[PDB]
Amino acid sequence: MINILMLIIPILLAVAFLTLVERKVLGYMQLRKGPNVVGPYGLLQPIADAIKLFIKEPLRPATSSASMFILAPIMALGLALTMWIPLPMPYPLINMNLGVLFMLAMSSLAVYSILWSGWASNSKYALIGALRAVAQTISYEVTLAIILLSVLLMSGSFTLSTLITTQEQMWLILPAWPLAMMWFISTLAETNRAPFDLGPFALFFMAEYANIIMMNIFTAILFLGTSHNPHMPELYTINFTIKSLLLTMSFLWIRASYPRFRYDQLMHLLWKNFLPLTLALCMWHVSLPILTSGIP
Amino acid sequence: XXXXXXXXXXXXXXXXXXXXXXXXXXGYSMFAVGIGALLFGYWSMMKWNRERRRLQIEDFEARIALMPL
Repeated sequence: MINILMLIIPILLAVAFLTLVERKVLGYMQLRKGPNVVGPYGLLQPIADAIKLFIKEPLRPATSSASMFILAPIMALGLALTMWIPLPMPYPLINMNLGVLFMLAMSSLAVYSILWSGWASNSKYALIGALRAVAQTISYEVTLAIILLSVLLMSGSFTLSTLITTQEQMWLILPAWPLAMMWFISTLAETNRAPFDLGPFALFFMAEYANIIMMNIFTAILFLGTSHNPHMPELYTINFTIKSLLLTMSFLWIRASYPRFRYDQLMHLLWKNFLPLTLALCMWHVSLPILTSGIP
Repeated sequence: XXXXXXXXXXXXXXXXXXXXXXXXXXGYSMFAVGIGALLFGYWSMMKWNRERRRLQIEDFEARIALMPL
């Protein structure tokens, strides 16, 4: 068992090397030059941010309540890194008995990361804004469970390995046309700062940007696939990375192009408008395997 | 001779011109492609699930065939 370390260390580098992508690709959107002075094309800057924040930068806590504040980043980073384990890939590390149920569970527990940070500060000034940030994540998790089930009820069980095999000739974007549009918006609620925005503070960046890649990959399993090929692992590995990278560009697209939707009208897009739409499509997706034979 | 700043207008840069116009999408035509992709989506997907049934029955047949197991 050495492969676990081969899924944390290159992943922590992927969150680090995001700092290039998150302001150079975002840079050309805004007609500005991103990283250039630090490296040949700014490749030395992502690792330079780590030396700046981890070692030299000291701490000044508000109250430091015994166990908390030095426990919230462990829940933030821990839950973000454990999400990589059930991922199907070409081959998964320790494949669970049911796949997507583990995926929804560790994301619903990832709400605590922003909850314990609100309890860390003694002031009332911070906790009202902290609970508002919880409301952005907690509300969209209702619909996230519904849109997941509609894709599953079309084909395959909860296992993530079966979701690759069902996409043999055509993608799941075409049968789930309005549902694919939902996953572009619903994923951005989890601290992406595109439709709505709120030492150890630096550790939250390493956890929040990790979930951004996680939602990009998870959308490329439920809706993308193209080919499987069990005999050739070479063809799948390259083709999967390009599909995930194109979704990473769309995540940074919303951050630059579109203003914030307001907190009150975030509950008018969802609940008032999205929840009647998602359930109507869920009603449609119950009838689909009954109308025409479609059972795994 | 006196030399000062000279006046030039030429094209006048066009005073207030609309650039925003309807492109690609018309209205009713987008629904023909939109719902058309859905109907093509289900028909292609359900044929694969019928091909899955060929594998499904054959998979469970292996358990019935194996009695020394």
